[PDB]
Parts: sequence; structure tokens; C-alpha cells
Amino acid sequence: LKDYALPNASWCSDMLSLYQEFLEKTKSSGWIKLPSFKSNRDHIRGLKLPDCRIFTRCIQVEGQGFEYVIFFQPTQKKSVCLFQPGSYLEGPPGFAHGGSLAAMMDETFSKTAFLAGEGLFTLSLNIRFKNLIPVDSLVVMDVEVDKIEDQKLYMSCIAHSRDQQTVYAKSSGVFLQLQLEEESPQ
Amino acid sequence: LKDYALPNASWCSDMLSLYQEFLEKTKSSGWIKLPSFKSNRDHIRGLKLPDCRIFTRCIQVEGQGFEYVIFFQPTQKKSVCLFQPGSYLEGPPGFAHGGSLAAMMDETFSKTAFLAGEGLFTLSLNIRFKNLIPVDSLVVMDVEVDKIEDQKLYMSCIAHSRDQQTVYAKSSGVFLQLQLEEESPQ
Repeated sequence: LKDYALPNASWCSDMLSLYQEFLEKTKSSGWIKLPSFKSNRDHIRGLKLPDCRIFTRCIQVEGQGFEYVIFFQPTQKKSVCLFQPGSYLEGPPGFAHGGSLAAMMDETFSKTAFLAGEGLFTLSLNIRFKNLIPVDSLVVMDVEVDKIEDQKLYMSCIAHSRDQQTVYAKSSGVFLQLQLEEESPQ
Repeated sequence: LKDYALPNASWCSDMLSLYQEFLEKTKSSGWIKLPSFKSNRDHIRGLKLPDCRIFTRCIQVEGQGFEYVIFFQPTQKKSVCLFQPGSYLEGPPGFAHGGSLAAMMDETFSKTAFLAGEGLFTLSLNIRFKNLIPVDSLVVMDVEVDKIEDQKLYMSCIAHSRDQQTVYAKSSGVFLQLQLEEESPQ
């Protein structure tokens, strides 16, 4: 229903500007904007596992939680997440909690892995933090699939300011490819 | 003010039981229960950095977000976090998002590092996931300081079910020790 990965009044100037740039890329460069719904339910067709919200949309009040949008490039198997952490995501006063960046990375890795190769289960997440993120500022997260091997997708991420004069963190993630199962009709 | 790391109606039976066991440990074994306030503000005396909530308390509605309490053992430099992720922390339907576990680990590492050696900045977080956490169930997170060297605290964590028949993840974290600065009176 509601796509939360669309602008609202809380988005900072830099986030809006970069969003517009990526929108243009969806017109002439093969990029696609991912929707972001209130949960994953009914949004992963055929998923078999062993009131509710997806974690990165746990806060629905604009500006206070995770504000973000992910763009995906299918041919290149890369994505970019524009992430603006709000004041309910704080660690030390005035800055985003490291765990909020970890969460946003895991979510971006997850969506990217799923679209690139039907990965979903996070096998590993390794993050090296470089600088604190000021609350309400734009974090640009560049994610790429480095390889797909042994039923696993390997990805890397760099999170930085728009002007790239501040790097916030670098990370790697490994995701398991979902198993395809051929069942008889019920 | 309000200590969120106290029981409420949302805590599952296992979480309450283990909480009581750790309360007893605070009586006769040197353990201490950490308070959990709505934010870190005014709760880290003398901190100098380069409406709001700490990320793990971003949701205040009982049972829906992070339900947790951390116990710390000062002599052993170990802690245990009792963590019950609620339905706003979901990843795939019915299970906690990997990023919510990452966040809870980072927060537990942070509090433990600060009390054990005045660590605060997360330098690195490396997580190996083993199993999905069912929403509303108890995750027991054992954290230890392995060493303090070169102004860094090295910690490890194992997150598991109470009966230990399910391991959810293992992780390591490295935290920078805060600098002590001697300033002149203003």
C-alpha cells in the first residue's frame, strides 16, 4: 500500500537533491526505485519459513525514525540507499546510533541480495566505523554485489556524506541464496 | 527518570524467569542491573562530542519494540543482555530482523565497554548469524571483554535461546576508549 520510500517534509535538502538525481537515473540509466512497505509480509512471493512492521519502518512518524529510499541497478547488481537517521535513532546525543547504521546496511544488503540473486538470510555482517553520523543528515550508502558463489552472495558497502568528505563506515555482508523447492499440489 | 529495563506485561515467561535469576545474582554475586533510560543524554558524565531517544528505546509501546535488560559483572568484565524483539522489529514475517539483533548487540557492547573501560565509539562489529529469532521470544546475549589493549576494548558475544539448543548469532566488537581531556576552567 503506502510506499514510505517517497519524499516527505522531513527530508533534508541534500537527500531531496540526490533523490531527484536518482529518479532521473530511473528514466535513462536502467535504475529502479524500490518501494518500501510497512512490512515484508506478502512482499516476498513464495517464501517458506521454519500489528507487525519491518524493523526499518518501525517508526512511522515522519522524520523521527529511518528515512530512506533504495535505488537498484539490475544490470550492474548495485544499489544506493539514501538514509537520513532521525532523532529516535540516537546513540550519543546528536548522533545516530551505530546500530541504526548496521540495521540500515543489513536492510539494504537484504533487498539488494534478494533482487540480484534471491539471497535473504544474512550469514555475516562485518562493519568498520569511521565517523559518527549527525542526526537528520544524509548518509549515502553504495552497495555492490562482488560475487555469487556456493549459493552465497557477497556484498560490500561504503556509507559516506554526499560530498564524500566524510566516510561513516565500510562494511561487507554475505547472504544465503534461498532454496527453490518443488512441492506437489496440495 | 523511567527505567525501561524493568519487567512489564509483555515479557515472556522465560525472560521473566531469567530476569529473576539475575536479580538474585545482584544480591549475592556482585552483578548489577543497568538502568535503561529513554536516551543517553545526561547519562554519560563529561562527554564531549565533535524529542530524542536512544535507538534501542525508539519504541516506547510495551512489547512492540526492543524489550531488554542488561546485567553487568564489574569484576569479571562480562554482561548478559536479556532481549525480546517485538513485532515492530520484524524481518521476514514472524522473525526478528537481523539488523535488530545487530543493534541490540552494539548497544550491549557499548554499555559493557563503557563500564569496563570507558569505551564508547564502535570501531568494528562482526556478526555471524546462525538462526532466525522468532518474534516475542527470549534471546540471551552473553558478552565478555576479552582484552583491553592500545586504547581499545575487544569484546565477544554469543546470542542464544535460554536452553542453549538454539544459537542465533556470534559476534565480536572493538570499541575505542574515550580520551580524558584536562581543560582549564571556563
